[PDB]
Amino acid sequence: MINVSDLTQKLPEGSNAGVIAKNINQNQIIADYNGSTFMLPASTQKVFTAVAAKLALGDQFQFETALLSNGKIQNGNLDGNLIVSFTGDPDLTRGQLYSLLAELKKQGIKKINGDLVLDTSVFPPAAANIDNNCFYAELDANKNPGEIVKINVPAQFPIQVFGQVYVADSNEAPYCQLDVVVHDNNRYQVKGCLARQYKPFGLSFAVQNTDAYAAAIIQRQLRKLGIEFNGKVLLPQKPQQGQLLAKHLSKPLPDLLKKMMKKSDNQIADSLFRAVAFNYYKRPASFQLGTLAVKSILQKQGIRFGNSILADGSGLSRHNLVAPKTMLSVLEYIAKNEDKLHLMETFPIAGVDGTISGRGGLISPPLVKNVIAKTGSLKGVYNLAGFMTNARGEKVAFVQFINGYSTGDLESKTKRAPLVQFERNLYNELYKY
Amino acid sequence: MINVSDLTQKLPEGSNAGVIAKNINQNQIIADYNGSTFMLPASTQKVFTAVAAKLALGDQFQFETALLSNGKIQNGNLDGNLIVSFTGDPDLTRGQLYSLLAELKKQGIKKINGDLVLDTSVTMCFNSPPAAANIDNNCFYAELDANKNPGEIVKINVPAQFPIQVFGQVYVADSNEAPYCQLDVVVHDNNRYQVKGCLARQYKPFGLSFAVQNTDAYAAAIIQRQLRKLGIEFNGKVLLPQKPQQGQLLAKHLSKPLPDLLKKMMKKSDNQIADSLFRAVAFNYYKRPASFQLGTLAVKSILQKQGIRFGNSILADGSGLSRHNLVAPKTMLSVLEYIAKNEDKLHLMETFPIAGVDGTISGRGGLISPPLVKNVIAKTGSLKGVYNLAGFMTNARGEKVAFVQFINGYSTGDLESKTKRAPLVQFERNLYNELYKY
Ligand SMILES: *C(=O)[C@@H](NC(=O)[C@H](NN1CCN(CC)C(=O)C1=O)c1ccccc1)[C@@H]1N[C@@H](C(=O)O)C(C)(C)S1
Ligand SMILES: *C(=O)[C@@H](NC(=O)[C@H](NN1CCN(CC)C(=O)C1=O)c1ccccc1)[C@@H]1N[C@@H](C(=O)O)C(C)(C)S1
Repeated sequence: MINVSDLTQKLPEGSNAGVIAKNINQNQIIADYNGSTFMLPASTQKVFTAVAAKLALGDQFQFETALLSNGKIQNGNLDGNLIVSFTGDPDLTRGQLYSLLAELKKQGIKKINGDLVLDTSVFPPAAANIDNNCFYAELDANKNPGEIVKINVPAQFPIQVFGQVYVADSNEAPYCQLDVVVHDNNRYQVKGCLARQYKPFGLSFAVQNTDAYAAAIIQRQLRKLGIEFNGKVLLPQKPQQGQLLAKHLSKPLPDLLKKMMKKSDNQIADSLFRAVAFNYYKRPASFQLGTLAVKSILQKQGIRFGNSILADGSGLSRHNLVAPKTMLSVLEYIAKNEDKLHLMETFPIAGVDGTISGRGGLISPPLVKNVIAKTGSLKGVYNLAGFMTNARGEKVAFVQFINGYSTGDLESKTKRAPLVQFERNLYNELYKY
Repeated sequence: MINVSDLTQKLPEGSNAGVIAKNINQNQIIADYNGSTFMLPASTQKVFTAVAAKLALGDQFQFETALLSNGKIQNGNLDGNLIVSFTGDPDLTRGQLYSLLAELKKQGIKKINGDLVLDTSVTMCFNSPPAAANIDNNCFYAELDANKNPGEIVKINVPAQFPIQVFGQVYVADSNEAPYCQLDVVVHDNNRYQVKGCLARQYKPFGLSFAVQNTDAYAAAIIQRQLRKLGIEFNGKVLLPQKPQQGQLLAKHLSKPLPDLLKKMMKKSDNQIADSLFRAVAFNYYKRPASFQLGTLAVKSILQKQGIRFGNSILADGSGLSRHNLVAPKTMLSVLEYIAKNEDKLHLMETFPIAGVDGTISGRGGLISPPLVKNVIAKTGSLKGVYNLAGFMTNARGEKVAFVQFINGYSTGDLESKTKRAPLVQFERNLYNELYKY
């Protein structure tokens, strides 16, 4: 075997690596180092969600956002509620929702009579995603040290940002972060400080109450369209029986999976995860339901998980526990079954695209243009799961998990130079073996 | 050295161990297995906090909770504001807040003219905001009656002494629907809790333990209930200014002093005490409102001047709850030695739990038999997947052994099953026997 222990010698002190590689042609493990330890997979977890979506959902699957009602359309009139059905489209734009609201005119509706009803069916992303569910505020931090920073909320966001962030007397642009606590109805409170800065800038934020964010946005929207709504907003817990008035469809599975994999989009992963459960189980979907359904389905294919912990679709969670060799095994299922699944194309490509176009240790020959890999990142965690071709035109699957990687403070993640030297030498050896 | 690697074959497949042990008497490391891998320490991290506290706080430290006023006591009235000062006391009870306020009566006060001003400076109940204002651990009990037929709505019972509101519409699910239920708790503003989902029919009373989210509101409402029951009149505003508040000291509650606080934190692993002390340490050492990041810098720095070297450890908290903690066993070991070497001045040895006698190891299966029982002392750490010990024992030749044991990655089941400890019990029984006999 390759000598991995030699390589980890220059990863920072105290880190741990889990590395394993199999030459698919020769049917032979050619590297195997802590191959069996459970570690944090981070975004390499999406490999599993990919394969599970393929199997349980299929290529024709699409996310559906839908307008409905039981009311009789009268003259301009809608004599019932407007139920708006959200099913976790991770892709939905403000743009597209508006367009869906438009089908209400073309059908003659001037005035909606009853209430606005919002329907959900999953139990960072939710039923109602709009524009990646996030926003920004405008900070002006060109003030005196010790003096309040001016903050604005673009008018297009139904958000409050209160609290008060003073300027950092550089006597302390060390002892300083920015505390953000959320309150009922997307009211965000801010505290602490920043360092003096000349230009104006943007702080991005996740939307916490997405239900409410989406009912607010919809109401701006019926107004801009001249549809008179005067009712309440109901957020029932049950599916809402109504009559299909109109619908909006996401791009389909292969594009969704292409974006997830190449780019490492968490929301696609974690909505797909849950969509997988909703379909396998035919009922509202938790993350737990998602674990059950994704293990069960990969298990019908002969993937053995042991006591692996698969806590989400994207691998963000610090409770995920899986061993290289189980990741390794899912890859080989991918290669073997490529003819049918077409998952090989989704992996980013070294020095060419997705999350590893510029990846330091991969952008020379013979790895540039050769090594494809789903990457994974957290603070202290740098992973690669994927494939390459060696000196004989042979195929090689691998899995590199690195955890507890640490060289610096809360003030910043320090140098990646050991990572880059590690991966370089690592993949060079796999090539050459 | 001990072949720890063979003992690990007894742990569940997947798990990782870090083990290191020094025989202090000889100055010999006698086990060194991943001695240098950073791992999750869990509650053993209160070992760092305990030493930093002895050194910066000192044995005469007490937390203060205090009444102050700018007013004057005249003719039956405090003419001015009631200031109530909270500084993180994690043991404060409703009852002691009560007597503290009753000192107001005793002092002539049957009505206050000004407002109530609170002053600061820093789902379930194990984590719990160790906040400036703690009352009854910031923790309350609801009771769910789900002894009812499939279909029915679960009765929620809040005891009346809690100023909170639990609400919602949980229903009882038939045993078909039953395994698919989620019960959850959505936290709304000003201590209002919404519980949704269902559970299976239940045949005892189901309890919820909630952590209070808005501790400042919580305390203010309580203080008002207590002024009313005391027959002190008050009609003013409840103000929460964020800066320290001036006033003449009218009265002051003091907690038990540090040795008690430490004995309880070490023996029983109290998270609140650890996270409270972690911050008092910052306040006192830097003299400034204190946060977790300040706690981190101060503990690191206090220990550093004593010779402890942290390298790139991450100490995210005083209690070790956080899963961002990273520290290498060998680093834990040097604190242990430092603790055994300066025992004459620190007296931390007696705070350690005692195999089969007390604390969180009085019933620890891998330690219940001789020669470990009454010999091994050790701080435990536990989280889902983590099972650690940090302590000392006397070996067969009667010399002192200091050890550290980190186990992470421990999984024997579905993510919400009762973990099986039999592998753990085995591995510990064997490891400690090796350290004893070595
Ligand atoms: C998968 O590994 C993804 N990584 C991240 O999302 C990671 N995100 N985090 C880490 C910390 N937390 C805790 C609350 C987050 O909010 C959070 O979302 C992250 C994000 C930015 C920079 C570093 C790490 C995705 N995959 C990664 C990859 O390497 O493929 C990214 C960087 C593309 S994100
Ligand atoms: C230190 O290790 C302490 N462990 C825990 O509190 C621990 N886990 N918790 C409580 C806090 N949260 C907040 C989200 C958790 O999710 C969580 O894991 C715990 C609590 C109860 C049961 C098991 C683990 C204390 N030390 C432990 C020890 O072994 O000495 C305990 C179990 C005595 S608690």
